[PDB]
Amino acid sequence: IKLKVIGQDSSEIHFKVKMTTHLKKLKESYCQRQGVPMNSLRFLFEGQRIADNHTPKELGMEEEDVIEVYQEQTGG
Amino acid sequence: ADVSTFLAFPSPEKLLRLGPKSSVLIAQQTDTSDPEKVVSAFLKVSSVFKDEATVRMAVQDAVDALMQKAFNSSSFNSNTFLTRLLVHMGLLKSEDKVKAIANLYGPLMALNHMVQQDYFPKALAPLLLAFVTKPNSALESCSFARHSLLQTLYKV
Amino acid sequence: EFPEITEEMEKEIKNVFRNGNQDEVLSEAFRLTITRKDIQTLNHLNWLNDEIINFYMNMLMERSKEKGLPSVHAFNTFFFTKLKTAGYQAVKRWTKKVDVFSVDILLVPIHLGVHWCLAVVDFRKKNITYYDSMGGINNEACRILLQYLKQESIDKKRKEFDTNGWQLFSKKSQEIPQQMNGSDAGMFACKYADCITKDRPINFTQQHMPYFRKRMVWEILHRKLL
Repeated sequence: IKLKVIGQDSSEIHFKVKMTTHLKKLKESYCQRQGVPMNSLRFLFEGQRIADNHTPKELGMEEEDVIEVYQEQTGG
Repeated sequence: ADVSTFLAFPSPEKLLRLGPKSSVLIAQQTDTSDPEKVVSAFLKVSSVFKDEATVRMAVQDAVDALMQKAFNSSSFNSNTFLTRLLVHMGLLKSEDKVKAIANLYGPLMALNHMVQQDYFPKALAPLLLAFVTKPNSALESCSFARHSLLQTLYKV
Repeated sequence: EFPEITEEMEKEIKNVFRNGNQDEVLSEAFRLTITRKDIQTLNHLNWLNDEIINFYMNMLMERSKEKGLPSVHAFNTFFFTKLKTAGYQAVKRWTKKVDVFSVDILLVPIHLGVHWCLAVVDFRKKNITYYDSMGGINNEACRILLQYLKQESIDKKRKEFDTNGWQLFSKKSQEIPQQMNGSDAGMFACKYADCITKDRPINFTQQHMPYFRKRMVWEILHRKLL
């Protein structure tokens, strides 16, 4: 239930999400809490891209571990 | 004697030393027929930009004296200036390797000032707008200046 | 021998290029999502984003299952940077649930400022190879990766990675085909990666990129590589 969401520029933010409920609304209420729009950030749990459907259960999430947040990448 | 010494190692202190003359001493000293050389001066001067009344005024005063001279030269390709500027800010690719400057705040603020000035060819605005967008890393570190600059270009 | 963009292939592409709901999901696999926004980066000389690349790389990975083709693992575009600036310790759990040594090829898309690039680990020829469509040499990203393999071998297999015979290459400008514009690095990254994983030599040039850009759109929508 207890998670840490850490951006590249090292800025922690703790969430109180439910064991079973989708991470969509976490992602939604993170980007609405730190300024930027949805399609600018990607949410990784130890490498794995977190999609809206992802349950904290359907990856071995413990009551502490870190979700990493990454920039949109662009290059030509 | 200095002015050159400034350019070698730009500092807010050195710039404030030169006097109100600093604007033109810089502008006269750079071969304003060559866009690469003008980009060089531009970044050097804008690298000492600070939220600080006297320094801010000085940095913008150089930029203007310089750029007004540039845009006023018949040998000065402004398109190549923009291309070389963005290459140097690390916002565009280039066949030649470049020092890719580390901090864009100054540069971004100088541009914000430049675009708004009478001397600036408005035709260049839309062009510059399209490279201030593309989600580049070094830009999202200066959201404000980026956003401040975008607003200017819309309006000018 | 390059299949044509047919008329109905054209219609499909032109549709997703039109403006609309930029968050509209156009393609879904690998628990990834391709929105109208992501697809637009393949339009004209638009710079391709990470979504296009990871997606495509995952497609190369899914194709590598069919017989005759070298098995492929592909790291996401955020992997190398995180390996580079933070230590190995910050990427180690990324390869849990993957025996990285049980495959022939590892694909590592690289993101460098305004540049897309690609490194490739090939356990068959025993080398780490860097490809940069701009002629840039990262002689050194190979060393980073080589160190990664040693660090991963200890961590995941409990034994030290053998190193004899291995080499580190960065491809010179006159031996893989280069960009002629400031915009196609992603396409080159992807298409080099396409050729390499098919065991076929890189025989395309800049002249093929508009066609590849459009064709990739159909490929991504149909999740079928031509």
